[PDB]
Amino acid sequence: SHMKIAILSRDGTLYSCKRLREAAIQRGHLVEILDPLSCYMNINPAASSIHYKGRKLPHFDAVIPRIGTAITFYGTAALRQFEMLGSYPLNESVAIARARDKLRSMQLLARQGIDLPVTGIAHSPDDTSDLIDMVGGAPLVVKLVEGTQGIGVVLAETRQAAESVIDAFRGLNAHILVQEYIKEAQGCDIRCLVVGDEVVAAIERRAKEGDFRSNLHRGGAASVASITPQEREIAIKAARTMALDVAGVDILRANRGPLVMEVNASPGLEGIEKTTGIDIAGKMIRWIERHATT
Amino acid sequence: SHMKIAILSRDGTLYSCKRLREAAIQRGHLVEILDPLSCYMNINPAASSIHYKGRKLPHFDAVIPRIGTAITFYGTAALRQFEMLGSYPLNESVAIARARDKLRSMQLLARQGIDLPVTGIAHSPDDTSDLIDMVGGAPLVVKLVEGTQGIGVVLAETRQAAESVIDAFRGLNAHILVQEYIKEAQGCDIRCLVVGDEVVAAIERRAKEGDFRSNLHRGGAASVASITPQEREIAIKAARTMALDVAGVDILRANRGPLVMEVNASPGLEGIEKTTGIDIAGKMIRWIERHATT
Amino acid sequence: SHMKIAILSRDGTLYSCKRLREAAIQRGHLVEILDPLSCYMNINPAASSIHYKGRKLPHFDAVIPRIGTAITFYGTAALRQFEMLGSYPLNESVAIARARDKLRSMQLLARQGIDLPVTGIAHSPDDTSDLIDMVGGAPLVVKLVEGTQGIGVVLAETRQAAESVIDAFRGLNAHILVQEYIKEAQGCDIRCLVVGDEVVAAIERRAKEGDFRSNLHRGGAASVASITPQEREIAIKAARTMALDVAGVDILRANRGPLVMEVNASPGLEGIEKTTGIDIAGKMIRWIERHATT
Amino acid sequence: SHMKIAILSRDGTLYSCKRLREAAIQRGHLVEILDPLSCYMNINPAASSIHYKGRKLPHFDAVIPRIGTAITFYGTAALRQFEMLGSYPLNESVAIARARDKLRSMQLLARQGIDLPVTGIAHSPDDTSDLIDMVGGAPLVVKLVEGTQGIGVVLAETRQAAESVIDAFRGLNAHILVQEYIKEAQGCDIRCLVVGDEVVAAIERRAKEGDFRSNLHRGGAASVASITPQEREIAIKAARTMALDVAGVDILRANRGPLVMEVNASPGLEGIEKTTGIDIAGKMIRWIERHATT
Ligand SMILES: Nc1ncnc2c1ncn2[C@@H]1O[C@H](COP(=O)(O)OP(=O)(O)O)[C@@H](O)[C@H]1O
Ligand SMILES: Nc1ncnc2c1ncn2[C@@H]1O[C@H](COP(=O)(O)OP(=O)(O)O)[C@@H](O)[C@H]1O
Ligand SMILES: Nc1ncnc2c1ncn2[C@@H]1O[C@H](COP(=O)(O)OP(=O)(O)O)[C@@H](O)[C@H]1O
Ligand SMILES: Nc1ncnc2c1ncn2[C@@H]1O[C@H](COP(=O)(O)OP(=O)(O)O)[C@@H](O)[C@H]1O
Ligand SMILES: N[C@@H](CCC(=O)O)C(=O)O
Ligand SMILES: N[C@@H](CCC(=O)O)C(=O)O
Ligand SMILES: N[C@@H](CCC(=O)O)C(=O)O
Ligand SMILES: N[C@@H](CCC(=O)O)C(=O)O
Repeated sequence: SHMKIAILSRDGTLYSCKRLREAAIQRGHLVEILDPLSCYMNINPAASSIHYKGRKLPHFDAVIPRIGTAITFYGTAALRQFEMLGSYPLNESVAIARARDKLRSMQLLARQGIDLPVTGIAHSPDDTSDLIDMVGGAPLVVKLVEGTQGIGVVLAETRQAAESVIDAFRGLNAHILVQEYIKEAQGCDIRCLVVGDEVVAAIERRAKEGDFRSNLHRGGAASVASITPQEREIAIKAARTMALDVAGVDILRANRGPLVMEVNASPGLEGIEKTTGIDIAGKMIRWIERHATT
Repeated sequence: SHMKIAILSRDGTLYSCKRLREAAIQRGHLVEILDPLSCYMNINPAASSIHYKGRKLPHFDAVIPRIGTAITFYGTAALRQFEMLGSYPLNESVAIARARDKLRSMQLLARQGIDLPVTGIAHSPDDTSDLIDMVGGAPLVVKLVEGTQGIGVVLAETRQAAESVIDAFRGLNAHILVQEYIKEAQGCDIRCLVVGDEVVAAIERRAKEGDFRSNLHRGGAASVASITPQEREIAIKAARTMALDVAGVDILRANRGPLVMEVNASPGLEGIEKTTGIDIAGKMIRWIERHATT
Repeated sequence: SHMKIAILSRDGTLYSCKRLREAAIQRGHLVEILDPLSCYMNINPAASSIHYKGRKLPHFDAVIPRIGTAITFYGTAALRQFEMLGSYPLNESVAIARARDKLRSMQLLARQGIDLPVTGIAHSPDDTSDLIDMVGGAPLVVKLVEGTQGIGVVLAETRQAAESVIDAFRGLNAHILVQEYIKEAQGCDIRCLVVGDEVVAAIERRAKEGDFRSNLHRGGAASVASITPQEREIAIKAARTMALDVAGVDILRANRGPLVMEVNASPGLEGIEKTTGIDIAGKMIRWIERHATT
Repeated sequence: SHMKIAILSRDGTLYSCKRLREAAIQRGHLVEILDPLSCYMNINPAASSIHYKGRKLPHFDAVIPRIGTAITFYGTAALRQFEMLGSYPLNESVAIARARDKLRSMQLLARQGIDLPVTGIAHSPDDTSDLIDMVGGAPLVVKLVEGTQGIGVVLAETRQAAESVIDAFRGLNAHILVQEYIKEAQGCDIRCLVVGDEVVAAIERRAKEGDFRSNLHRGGAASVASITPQEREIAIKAARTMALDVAGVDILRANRGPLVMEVNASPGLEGIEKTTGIDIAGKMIRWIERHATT
C-alpha cells in the first residue's frame, strides 16, 4: 500500500499526533504534517506545485484536512489545491466550507428531512415578540454566531429573558443569531462520530449542575453511550447529506425522538477515544486506504 | 406578466432605485425592497414563511439579491429561503457565496481555462524570496484580503519592496494575501457587465496620474469602451463558469491578451449606466421575465 | 484678535461647519479644518512641525478637537502635538482620552461626589446572581461596551432577564459590561451642554412608545428644557471634574434627585442648536478668545 | 510585616508563580492571584468592596498588576478600585494605562529629553514621499500598531520598499503606524529591568541570521549584559518619566549613544531571571515592603 499522506492542521495535539501515529503503523504510510498557512502556491497556471518553507511538496496520495474554525477560507483554498493535484481528501473542500456555515447547514439538513429542534434564524429582527412566538418556545436557547463562529449560547427561561437577550444581540455588533427550543434531555447530548457509512464511536456529554450547556468542557463530563439503531441511522444520514467523509454529529434525546443539533467536519479525537477505547484515527486511515488511488 | 419581485439589499441607492423604477415601468411588476438583516424565519420546519417587521412576506415570483460584501453569510441564508419558497433569483445563493471568496473563484476560473494574470496565493509564507520568484514578477501587485474582503492593493516595484510588503502582512493580523504581476495597460481596465449570455454594457476605468489603482474612485475616471469580440466572449465565459446570472467582469489588456482580474456578483449600476446611457436595470428585469415562472 | 484656529475632525457636518462659520464671522479668525488621520509628524525631536498633505501646518493659536469615538488614540496623539506646539485646545488631550473610557470616568465622577445611578462593573463575573443582587435592581439596564465604545443597552425587567443577558455577554467576545438600575423618568433625560463654567444650552430627549432608550435617534424626540439651578450646578461640576472645556452632560431625573449618566467631550450641535435657537458654536469660539494667547 | 498581596493577572505562568513564591517566602506574606476579568464591583457608591466568584475580597495591603496588553481597559479599572480601597500598587493604573499607548509614551519620553531614535508618526499620510524624507531614513523600520497593540515591524531598505509598505498599511484597516531609522547595533538590543530607582537586571537580546527583529523569540537568543553607567541612568529616567515602579526599558546601542526604543509596565521575568540568575520577583516584593503601608 504505502501512501504519502499529508495532514493539514496547525499543530501537534492528540488528534494530529494519533494519525501520524496510526498512518505510520497501519500499512506503513509516510506522513507529513503541514500548516495550511505555510503553504503558498500559484492558483493560476492551473494546478502547479504547492510550496512550503522554500521547497516544493512531493505529491500526497491523500490529504487529511483538520482546518481551524478561523482559518477556513485559506485552509480550504490550500485543501482545494491538493485536490486539484490528485490528493484524495477525507472531507473535501466544498463540504468543509459549507459545514462551517451553521445556517446553510441547518437549512440543508432541514430540507433533506432530518429532524432538528424547531429553529429560528434572525439578525436584526425589528419585532422580537413575533420572533419568539414563531419558534413557539416560552423557554428557548439563543445562540449568538457572528459571521461563522459561535460566540455564545444562553437559556432564556421566560418571555422577557428571551426578549432582553434578542434586543441585546440585535445591536448588530453581534450579527447573525439562532433561536431554538430547550429540552427534556438534561444538559446531555449524544455525540456520534461517523467515518464513511458507519458510526465508529459515540459518547454521552453530560452538563454540570449549574445550568446546562454540556459542552466538551463548559463543565462537561464524558461517558460511553448506548446508541439506538434509529440514532445511528440519523447520524449517518446527516454526514451523507453534508457530504462529509468524517463527521461529528450531536444528537439531542427529545420525547419526539432524536434531533440533530450540530455537525462537525473536524471532530476532536481525545475525549471520544479515551472514553470508549476505540481506535478512531485508525478507522480514518483505513477509510483513506479503501478510497484513495495509488 | 405582473410579478411580485423582491429586492434584497440594505437601502435605496441608484442601483436599488433604478430597478424599483424599471420593474414598476416594465410589464408593471410589483416591487418590495427588503433588508436581508430584517428578515427572520424558521429554517427548520422546511421552507416556512419569511417574516419581516412583524408580518409574513407574501411570496415573490423573483428575488433580486444585492447583498453586501460584509453581510454575505446571513444575506445568502435569507436568499436561500426565498429560493426554497419558489422565488427565482438572479444570481443564486451558492453562486453568490462562492463569488465572495476571491481565492476559490480565481482557482475556479483558472481550472476552467480562463486566462488570468499569473497569481500566487499566500498567508504566512516562511520564505518570501521563494514566493516572489514563484509568480516571477520583479514588479508585482500584492493584494491584502483578510477573510473575504480586500483591504488593500499595492505595487511593489523592486524585489525589496515586494519583500518588505509581504513580511509586513505576514504578521497574520492581515491574514490571506495575493501576488500577481503588474501591467502594460496603464492603470486602465475594461469592466464588462454580463446579464445572462451577453455583455450588456462596458466601460474603461482609467487611473489618475499618481501611481495606478484605477478603482471606481481611487482617482478613477470612467469612459465608454470598445470591446473586442474576444474580450466579450471571455467576460461571458467567466460569468458562466461562476454560475452568475448578473456579473461584473474586470479585464486587463495585456500584450498576451485579455486577462480576467475580478468577477462581481453585485456590480454597481451608476457609473456604467451614466457613462454609456444603457438601461441595464431593465435588461435585468427583462432577464427575470424570461426565466422566472408565474 | 484674528486667530488661526484649526478644527481637528474628520469632515464637514453641521458642527464642524457651524464653527468654520462662527470663527470666520466672530472677530474674523482664520480657520482650517484638518483630518487628524492626515496629519503626520516627528514625535521625536521634541515638538517639530506637523505635516499635512505634503506641506507643513502654519501654527494655530488654537485647536478645536472633535475626535471620533474610534480614532481616539491617533486623534489625541495629533492633538497632543498641537498642544506641544503652543496651540490652545478646548478640551485637552489627556481629558479627552480619559473621557472615552466610560469606566474610568464613572469612577472619577463617583469619587468626586457626583450623584450617579447605582452602577456595577463586570466582564466575566462567574456568579451573575451575586452581581445582580449587588447593584440591587430587580429591573436594571445592562450596557455592553467592548474596549471603549458602547455597542448596546438593554432593559432587563426580571431577575431572569438580567441573568440571561449577563450570561450572554459573559462570553467575553462582548468584553466589559455595565449594570445600573432603571428609572421613574420615562425614557426622558436632560442633556446639558457646558462651555467653560456655565450651561450654555439644554434639551429634553424623549423616548418613543416602544420601550425606552431615548437616544438622539433611537426613536428620539427633542424639545427645549427647564433646568433647575441644582441640575445646572451638577452639569458644570461634572465637566470641571472631567477637566473638559466643552462637554455634553446627560442627566436623569430621579426621585432622589438629578443623576449624571454620561459625559461627552464632543457633543453634537445640530439637535441642541436647532431645538433652542442658541449660538453654541459661537460661545465656544468666544471661550477660545478668552483663553488662547496670541 | 505580613501583608495580604494580590496579584492581578490572568494565570499561573513563571512570573506570576515566581512571586506567589517570593511573597510567601519573603517576610511571609499572604498572596491571592486574581483574574481582573472575574472581579466585579460597584464603581458607584464610592469605593465599595470588590467581588470575586460570589464572595467579597478581603482587603489587600498591596496589588501587583500584571495586566494583559488586550485587557487594559477593564484591567486598570479593577486596578483602580483596589487603589481606591487602600491597596498600594506597583505601577499605578494611570501610569499603566498611558504606557500601553506607545504614541503618548514616545511623545512623553521625547518631551522629557530622553534620547530616542528619530521617529515619525502617521496613519493615512497622503504623501508618503514627504513622510519618508521627514525622519530622514533611506532605510527605516515601519511599525504597524492598530489602536494599542503592535501587529508588526518590518525593515524597509530602499525608498521604494518604505513606499510600498506605507501605502499598504495606509489602507486604514491597519490604522496608526510608526517610522524610525534602522541601526548599526545588529539585531541586538539591551533590555533593562527597573525596580524603583535602580536597574535590577539586564540582558542582551540578539537576533538570528535571517534579517533582524531580535524579539524575545522572533529568533531571539538571550545572554547576560554589560550596562554602562550612562545606559543605567537612562533606563531609570525613562521609568521615572513614565511613573512606573516596575518597568522594562529596551535600549539600542547607536553610535550617537544609547537610545530608548520601548518601555514596558509588565516585563516578563523568565528570560531575564534564568539568564542572569537574579531574584527579580524578590526585589519587587522588597519594593512593596518599603512603600506599602500596613
Ligand atoms: N436546543 C437545545 N436544547 C437543549 N439543550 C441545548 C440546545 N442547544 C444546545 N444545548 C446544550 O448546550 C450545549 C452547547 O450547544 P452548541 O454550542 O450549539 O453545540 P456544541 O455542543 O456542538 O458546541 C450543547 O451541548 C447542549 O447540551
Ligand atoms: N495584476 C495587475 N496589474 C496591473 N494593474 C492592476 C492589477 N491588479 C489590479 N490592478 C489595478 O488596481 C486596481 C485595483 O484592483 P482590485 O482591487 O483587485 O480590483 P477592483 O478594481 O475590482 O477593485 C484595478 O482597477 C487595476 O487597474
Ligand atoms: N440607568 C438608566 N435608567 C433609565 N434609563 C436609562 C438608564 N441608562 C440609560 N437609559 C436610557 O437609555 C438611553 C441610552 O443610554 P446611553 O447609551 O448610556 O447614553 P447616551 O444617551 O449618552 O447614548 C438614554 O438616553 C436613557 O434615556
Ligand atoms: N529603530 C530600530 N533600529 C534597529 N532595530 C530595531 C529598531 N526598532 C526595532 N528594532 C528591532 O526589532 C525588534 C522589534 O522591535 P519592537 O517590536 O518595537 O520592540 P520589542 O522588542 O519591545 O517588541 C527589536 O528587538 C529590535 O532589535
Ligand atoms: N441549504 C441548502 C443547500 C446549501 C448548498 O447546497 O450549499 C438546501 O436547502 O438544499
Ligand atoms: N475552484 C474550484 C471550484 C470551487 C467550487 O466548486 O466551489 C475548481 O477548481 O473547480
Ligand atoms: N477614576 C479615578 C481618576 C482617574 C484618573 O485620574 O485618570 C478616581 O477615582 O480619581
Ligand atoms: N506625551 C505628553 C504627556 C502625556 C500625558 O501626560 O499623559 C507630553 O509630552 O508631556
